[PDB]
Amino acid sequence: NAIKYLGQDYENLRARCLQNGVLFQDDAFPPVSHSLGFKELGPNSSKTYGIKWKRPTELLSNPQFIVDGATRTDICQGALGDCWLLAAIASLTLNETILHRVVPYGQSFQEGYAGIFHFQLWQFGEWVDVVVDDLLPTKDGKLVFVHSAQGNEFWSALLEKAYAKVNGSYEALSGGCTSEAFEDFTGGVTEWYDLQKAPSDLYQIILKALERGSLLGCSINISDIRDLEAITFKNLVRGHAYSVTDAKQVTYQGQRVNLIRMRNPWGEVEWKGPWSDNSYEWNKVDPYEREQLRVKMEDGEFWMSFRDFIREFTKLEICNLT
Ligand SMILES: *[C@H](C(=O)OCC)[C@@H](O)C(=O)N[C@@H](CC=C)C(=O)N[C@@H](CCCNC(=N)N)C(=O)N[C@@H](Cc1c[nH]c2ccccc12)C(N)=O
Ligand SMILES: [Ca+2]
Ligand SMILES: [Ca+2]
Repeated sequence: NAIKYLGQDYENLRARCLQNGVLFQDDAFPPVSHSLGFKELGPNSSKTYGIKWKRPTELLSNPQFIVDGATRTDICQGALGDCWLLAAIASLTLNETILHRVVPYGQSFQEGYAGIFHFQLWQFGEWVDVVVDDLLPTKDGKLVFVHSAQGNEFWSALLEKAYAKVNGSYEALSGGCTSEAFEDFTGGVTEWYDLQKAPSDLYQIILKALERGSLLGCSINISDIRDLEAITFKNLVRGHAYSVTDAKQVTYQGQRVNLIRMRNPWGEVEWKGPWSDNSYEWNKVDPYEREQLRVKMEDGEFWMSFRDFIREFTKLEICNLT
């Protein structure tokens, strides 16, 4: 059994709120500016000024904790520099077992609802249960930070809030290391690869990692400072964490081509080179591979050849589960 962060007891708090006819408000991470941040999201900042804390049950008639699965499309970054955390959550969803350790089953906005949710994280050398109230930062009725493509879905928003909580505030999340998020979801072992020095068996390493349900993400280090833009010529975002979500081989004009699939945690802004959703390359693979693999959609997720991936990106991080 997970130990209670700060002694806060999810089921006890929930049953007591329901008995008392109230919705939970979290003393440990209250719905006030200090839970947003301290500087950029401080009490005297532009960003903070627009923000009102509202429950999904105040936003919508039918809020849902999970809709059509807890899946990577549910992870669409908002106005916070927490790409590294969101990339890890999207990777997490590909491993159903570790997903539902972090995201306990049986949580909802209907029967037993008392405005409190909980998540489990690997923190302080312990698996910890973390509670949150479901007050969320909103502006003009819309979530400011993470949201799902499914606008009535709230699990990822609540998980991001619980992760903010353990780190002190949402602002505390602005900038970080994907592998740090991977570890907090697994207690696993992280390693990283310098892609300009990729071992010759790197594609097999990625294949095996994905098969065992390890978490993988990737990034392009901005080397000069940002002095060729943040967005590259072929629509990649530098210094930005992407989730690695698949690796598959296609037969391209009778020749095997190793592909890798990645996802921008923005849920949009995709690679425009070979194997991108609209690329010609797909005209030349057999129709069955093309239909299994290519999804023509602005969803943040796209394919690159492994060759192009290693030239464009600089760093792969892999968290292996023990
Ligand atoms: C995530 C993102 O939201 O993209 C925007 C939509 C992205 O900003 C991000 O966090 N990227 C990180 C890795 C993902 C690929 C990344 O490249 N760097 C952060 C981790 C480095 C941690 N610091 C360290 N090891 N010393 C990062 O940028 N961290 C901070 C940078 C920083 C450090 N000191 C600073 C002083 C002044 C200004 C910035 C400073 C940060 N807070 O951004
Ligand atoms: Ca979903
Ligand atoms: Ca796409």
